[PDB]
Amino acid sequence: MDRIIQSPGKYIQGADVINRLGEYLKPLAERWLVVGDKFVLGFAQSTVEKSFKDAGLVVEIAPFGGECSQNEIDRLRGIAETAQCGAILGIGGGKTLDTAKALAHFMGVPVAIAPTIASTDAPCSALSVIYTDEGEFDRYLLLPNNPNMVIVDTKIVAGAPARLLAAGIGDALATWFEARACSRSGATTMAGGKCTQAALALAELCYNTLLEEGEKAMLAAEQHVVTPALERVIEANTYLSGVGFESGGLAAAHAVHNGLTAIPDAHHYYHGEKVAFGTLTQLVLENAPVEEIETVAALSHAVGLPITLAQLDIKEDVPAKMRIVAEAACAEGETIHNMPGGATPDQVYAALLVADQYGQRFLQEWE
Amino acid sequence: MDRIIQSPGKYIQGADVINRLGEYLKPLAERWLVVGDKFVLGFAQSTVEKSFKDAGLVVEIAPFGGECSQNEIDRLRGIAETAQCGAILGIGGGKTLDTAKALAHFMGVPVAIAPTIASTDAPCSALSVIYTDEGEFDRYLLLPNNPNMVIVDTKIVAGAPARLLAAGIGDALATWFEARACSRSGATTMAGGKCTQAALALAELCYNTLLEEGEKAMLAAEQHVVTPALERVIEANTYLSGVGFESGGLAAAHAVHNGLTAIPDAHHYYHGEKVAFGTLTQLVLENAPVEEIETVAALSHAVGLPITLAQLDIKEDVPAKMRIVAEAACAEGETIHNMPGGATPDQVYAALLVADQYGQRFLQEWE
Amino acid sequence: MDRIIQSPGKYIQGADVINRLGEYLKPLAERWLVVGDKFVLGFAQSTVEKSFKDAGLVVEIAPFGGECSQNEIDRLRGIAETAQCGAILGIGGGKTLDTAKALAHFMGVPVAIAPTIASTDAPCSALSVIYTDEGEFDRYLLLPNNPNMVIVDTKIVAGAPARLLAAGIGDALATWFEARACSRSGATTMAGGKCTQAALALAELCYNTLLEEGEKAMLAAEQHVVTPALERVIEANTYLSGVGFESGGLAAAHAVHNGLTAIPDAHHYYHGEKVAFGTLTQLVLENAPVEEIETVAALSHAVGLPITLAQLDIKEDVPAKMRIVAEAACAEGETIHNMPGGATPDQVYAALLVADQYGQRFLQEWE
Amino acid sequence: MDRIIQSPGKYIQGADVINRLGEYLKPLAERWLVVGDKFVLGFAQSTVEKSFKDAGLVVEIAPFGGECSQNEIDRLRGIAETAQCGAILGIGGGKTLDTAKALAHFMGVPVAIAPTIASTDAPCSALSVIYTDEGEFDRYLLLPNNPNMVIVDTKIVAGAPARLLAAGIGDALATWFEARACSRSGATTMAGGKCTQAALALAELCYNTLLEEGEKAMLAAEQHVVTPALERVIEANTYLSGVGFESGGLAAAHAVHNGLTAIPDAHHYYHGEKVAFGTLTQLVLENAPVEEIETVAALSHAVGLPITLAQLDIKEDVPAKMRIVAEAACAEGETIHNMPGGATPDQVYAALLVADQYGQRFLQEWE
Ligand SMILES: NC(=O)c1ccc[n+]([C@@H]2O[C@H](COP(=O)([O-])OP(=O)(O)OC[C@H]3O[C@@H](n4cnc5c(N)ncnc54)[C@H](O)[C@@H]3O)[C@@H](O)[C@H]2O)c1
Ligand SMILES: NC(=O)c1ccc[n+]([C@@H]2O[C@H](COP(=O)([O-])OP(=O)(O)OC[C@H]3O[C@@H](n4cnc5c(N)ncnc54)[C@H](O)[C@@H]3O)[C@@H](O)[C@H]2O)c1
Ligand SMILES: NC(=O)c1ccc[n+]([C@@H]2O[C@H](COP(=O)([O-])OP(=O)(O)OC[C@H]3O[C@@H](n4cnc5c(N)ncnc54)[C@H](O)[C@@H]3O)[C@@H](O)[C@H]2O)c1
Ligand SMILES: NC(=O)c1ccc[n+]([C@@H]2O[C@H](COP(=O)([O-])OP(=O)(O)OC[C@H]3O[C@@H](n4cnc5c(N)ncnc54)[C@H](O)[C@@H]3O)[C@@H](O)[C@H]2O)c1
Ligand SMILES: [Zn+2]
Ligand SMILES: [Zn+2]
Ligand SMILES: [Zn+2]
Ligand SMILES: [Zn+2]
Repeated sequence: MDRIIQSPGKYIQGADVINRLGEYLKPLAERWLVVGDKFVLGFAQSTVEKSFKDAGLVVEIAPFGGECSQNEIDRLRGIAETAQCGAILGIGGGKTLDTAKALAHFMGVPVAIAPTIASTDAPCSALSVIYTDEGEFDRYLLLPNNPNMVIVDTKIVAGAPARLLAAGIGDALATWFEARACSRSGATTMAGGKCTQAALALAELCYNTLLEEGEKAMLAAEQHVVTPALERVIEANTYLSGVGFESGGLAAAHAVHNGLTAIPDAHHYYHGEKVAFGTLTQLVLENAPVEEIETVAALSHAVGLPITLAQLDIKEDVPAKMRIVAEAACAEGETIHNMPGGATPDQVYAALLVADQYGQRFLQEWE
Repeated sequence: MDRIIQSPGKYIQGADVINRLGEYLKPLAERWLVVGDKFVLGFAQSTVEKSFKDAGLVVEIAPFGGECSQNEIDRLRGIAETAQCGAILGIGGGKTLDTAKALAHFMGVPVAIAPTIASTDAPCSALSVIYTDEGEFDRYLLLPNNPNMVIVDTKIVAGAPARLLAAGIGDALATWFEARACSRSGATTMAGGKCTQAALALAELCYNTLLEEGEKAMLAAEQHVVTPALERVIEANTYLSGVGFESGGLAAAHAVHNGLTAIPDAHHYYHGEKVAFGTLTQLVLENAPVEEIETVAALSHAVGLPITLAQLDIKEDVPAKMRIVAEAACAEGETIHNMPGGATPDQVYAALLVADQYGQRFLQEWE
Repeated sequence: MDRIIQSPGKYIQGADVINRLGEYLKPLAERWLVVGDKFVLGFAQSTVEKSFKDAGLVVEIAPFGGECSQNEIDRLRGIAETAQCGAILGIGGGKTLDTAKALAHFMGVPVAIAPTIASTDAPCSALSVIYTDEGEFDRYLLLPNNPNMVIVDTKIVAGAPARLLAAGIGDALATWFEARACSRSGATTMAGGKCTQAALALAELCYNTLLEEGEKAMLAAEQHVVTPALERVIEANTYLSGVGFESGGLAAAHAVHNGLTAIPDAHHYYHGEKVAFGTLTQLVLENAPVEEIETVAALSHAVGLPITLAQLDIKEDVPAKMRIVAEAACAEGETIHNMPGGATPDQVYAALLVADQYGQRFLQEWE
Repeated sequence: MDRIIQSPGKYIQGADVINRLGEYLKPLAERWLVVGDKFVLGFAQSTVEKSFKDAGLVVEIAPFGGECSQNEIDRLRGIAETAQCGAILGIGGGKTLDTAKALAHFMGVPVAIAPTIASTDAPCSALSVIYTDEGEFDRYLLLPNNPNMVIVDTKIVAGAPARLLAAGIGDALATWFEARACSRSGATTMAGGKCTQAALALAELCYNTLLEEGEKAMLAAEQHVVTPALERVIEANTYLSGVGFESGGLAAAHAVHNGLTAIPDAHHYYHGEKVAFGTLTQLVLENAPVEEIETVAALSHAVGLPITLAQLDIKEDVPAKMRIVAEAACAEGETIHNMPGGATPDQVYAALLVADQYGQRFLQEWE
């Protein structure tokens, strides 16, 4: 059928670009409401306000509650009405960004996205994941537009905890294997149709950038400084992974991620950290060669991602819990049905236990 | 400074996609003005309407004058003000598309771009080339946004003259070499920043797609049928070349194309046909390896593109005419100054003669 | 679902093996009915008998009508009921072999299959193609068992017309590409399940054997002598192609062969000769790489197979005739729907014209 | 001379295929006698009975004594006479399967084979190894037919002890080296003639599957779950190794296995475990390169097969015992005389001691 690729209108990435934030956003609107992560506003609220004033823009700043829920969106909807703003700017982690994306949709206004961490591939997608206020998944809000603008300050990302970059590496590492599985299967992407070559090249470029730059970027992240290797991983975690998954496709790795969230032991781990184990589960599922699986496990271990179930705090009742993961991952409408030939709950259970076994062997041969 | 990539919000490509125009174009507006090429409007008007009505959309069709001129925009600006429309749809060639992009800019509405040929990389770009009502260059209108939607019907493109697909191959064949020259020089792109890895990967994917699919697609273009090879070249000619030139940068190949427009002998050749010789000029200017020039010259000849000055109808007063081309190619603000180490008119003049000699040698050794 | 491979119980191949027929065929039965091609029976009847008698077996020989038709089976069903035989032996071509397989099915006895030509992959398969007594297709009789024994005399095959060995090369050349397309799609084979690794390895060994031995075997076929190269192609044409198509699956190449049978222009061409062009059609349909198409086209031409529509006597009303071929190739239940992503009549029609254009280009550049 | 390949009529392999056992066996006969391994019947007798009843079949189940002896066969012959059965189904290990194969031969009925472990290459062969009731080798019973049907439930195999899969890996690992030695020597296979390409491709495919999937399948086997890697090794241990050895050939590895059985220290080790050391003995005998021997020793060690004599409980009187092994392996009619140039008892003794020495060095450089 039709082949579709979606993208944000403009993707900007640079060191200290938060100073130029006002100059970049002025073409979109004059009056702005900023949804900002509390931790980021703690050190950056004055810098953000200066950026808008120096470009002649009017800004109101609303600190973010911490969860992308309908109540938090509805609360900000009223603040936006009173503000009489022409656009929304989200600045913070993926939860802040999805909230600003949903806010601008209900308000009928353009949205700019400013990720302060490269932790997921949320910034560029035309999707908001809605939760309950208790942190349980509620619903997917599919958006008609990608963000108008995505502006990434590589310096601010560098100042964040290095664990949050490794989480982004875990999310982006799955992009190539899941898009490749969808193209082998003829699956429909979230963009609406079949894969293009552009998305598949961006997805594979994501994988090879992480293989080549992942460890060098973690060194810079731990030192909280910007190197070219960090710039490249930030692009791979954001633009490459985002276009790669939305127009390339999702498969078993993220379906397994959803099933791992259902286990309370691993619920509070980061998004990409649970995805990182789903990738190793998929590699068993599709019987990737030994060198491929070792390469993914080595990079995941090198940057500090979980490669065993125990590293997700799953240490007791493992079979009964992996049964719960496998059933949730194979639910109706889940992306595991994009795998070539499909996957039954028995097959996913088998892959979960064997992927865990492989990670256990990797850690032993390491120490 | 900052690295930037731009893109249309949505690129859609498929056979008989004109039937699904209204369903795709619905989330943008309900009232639509169509700027249409007269030849194209003559064979699809019934199809365009039925798709808009069956989707429940108001449509008003306005034949396109044939040239991209302010007078032509102003005429259509009047019909749009009377039409009271919410968005603009351009259906035709690069002239109809640049016109519709400019009309939607001055009207302040979204724009949909439906190319009926893959002849240039105009569809996706955020710029419109304006001309006098006679056909002589006027001004660049650098736009703030890429089109919201680009919708390419591969069956309609297949029915177009095969010469026009070769013209798009000639335009897209420059994408990689100009963007690669810009990253070797650290030049700024039309997006306003340095090259991203995404742009350079899409530009190289363009080059390799033309090498792998170009001759197979010409076979389908001459039969006026659609194959997966023709599908891929259409994508390379439209999305990959469009993002790759705008976000990767231009260099000597297009500066030489502009200089050839100053020679009245080459007026009756399409845009990509002149760019094709400019690419060979650039390959001499940067002293590309013999195997690189032979491969570009071979593909250009294999699809019908000019590889000599005579194939552009330049047979008399070649030195005097090439002096003119070099002077105009080296004008202040031209993209030839993005070459590593720059380029003087004497160096361009030298490359122009030498590349013509190479094309002559190549054609001789082919028979 | 389950992975399945089928095979004849015993495949025997050797020079002058007709002399050892009785000793091989003894453990199956003591009373034997022979369904024999009239031309073949005319030069081996004395040899067939002497081998049966010297092994101590009863034999009764029944000339074959020439077409695989229920009337022809029913006539031989009567002779078998009178013969009071314990097994059936078919000695001849694909028509004599499919007839003997059907006769042994309705009689409920084992069947031995002695191909006197390597022209198709019929000998080993568990199916018989039935026709009307005129020569027009009737029904597929899908059999519960492969033949108990396939015995190929390489010296007899060598004495056959060299055109008929090339025909078998054309049939066997499709085995790899159709089975590979089926595993890429996860389609079910005629064995009733998914592909085994054994079937895919035998199908690929078929392709590589034809590439490595095909032209050497034609030299021996035109001299009507036996070499190890001719020995290998006979095995590739009979066992490898037989197991590889039945247990690996069919795709567009054979669906196109069936569509060509609907064109009376190509009636006077053998089975493998039509399949040869169907393989090139499939290679265009799946957009195989240029080197893959050139290698298949080169081998097909090097042994005398059709690579253009004109070489199948299709020279007038080519578009109208190709519309018919595509419609029949896309009929409900045809194997073209095993292609990855399926195939519409418009896509098949496009591949049919484009592959004809490629064959024309290939023949031009060969002189 | 003649080139022959034998095969079972149908080979089926799938997870939980024991439910569909009745549906698959119905075409063969209505009344069935099942020879079943006691351990398997302990957990599966009700599932087997359900499978036959759901397909409308009549079944009697006879638990298996544990040894393939003439007394056990004769006992089951009487049970079959009383049952008035049309076919025999063997379900269990290789000893159960050979017993059902011999039973169906003396009864003159079709046989289906259902291996519950992938421990040897017995299931597909047309051979039953007869023993005395004390477990000593009695005689080879060469059969005129391969099994009509082989049905492998990959789930049941997975539930078995992982040591029994590694035993099958040891048996199958020898297949390529022994068939390759027979083709280099022009030896006659058990099929009756010289090697075909099909058998040699299946034999080499066996080797490369174990090299690529052996360790990944042991992980799944230890977890008692089914992965694609386990499915592939099960096929390699069963169909690939069986056709590979019966139509490819046997050599020194299995002759050494027979000699190792004569030592009471190693008599009770599994069949493939003794074969595994015979392979390392053959590699010394034919002077395989260092990388080849290290690759075989590494895989054998990784899955838990013996690579030293001590790992077969041969720790005292080694020279006097290796003398007994070498003499038995070179007995008249043994397969070691298929080695290129043959092997004398002195040569085999030398290879036994050096292979043991090599394994001792491998284990030291490992710890
Ligand atoms: N819509 C999509 O396509 C998509 C894709 C992936 C994930 N998501 C969503 O993204 C969310 C996860 O995002 P996340 O993992 O970034 O979580 P998050 O938004 O909660 O941020 C993680 C933590 O990092 C902290 N942080 C942010 N910026 C910082 C900085 N500069 N310095 C220090 N600390 C900083 C925040 O305070 C927060 O506690 C989930 O809701 C998930 O569903 C959406
Ligand atoms: N803005 C940019 O980035 C950019 C880039 C490249 C070129 N351009 C501009 O694009 C223009 C070149 O456009 P062009 O070369 O496509 O010429 P064009 O727009 O004049 O089209 C060429 C011809 O093709 C015909 N045609 C179109 N669709 C057809 C179909 N389906 N069947 C048959 N005929 C069909 C048209 O009627 C026209 O006569 C120039 O103005 C150039 O400056 C702009
Ligand atoms: N069942 C299957 O899987 C399968 C597969 C492919 C084809 N088929 C069927 O097989 C048939 C095609 O058979 P074919 O192409 O072999 O044609 P054919 O059986 O008519 O044989 C072709 C000619 O070769 C002659 N011939 C045979 N042996 C000879 C010898 N030693 N010397 C000289 N001449 C000899 C025969 O007399 C005959 O005239 C078709 O009915 C087709 O449908 C079936
Ligand atoms: N005929 C041939 O071509 C050929 C080839 C190789 C070996 N063989 C013969 O095969 C025999 C060896 O077979 P084997 O090694 O399988 O021995 P086996 O048949 O005794 O089975 C091994 C053990 O595995 C157990 N077992 C079987 N299925 C099980 C399951 N699902 N779960 C748990 N335990 C299970 C059995 O109870 C048994 O104790 C020997 O007699 C050898 O001569 C014959
Ligand atoms: Zn994710
Ligand atoms: Zn251009
Ligand atoms: Zn065929
Ligand atoms: Zn064995």
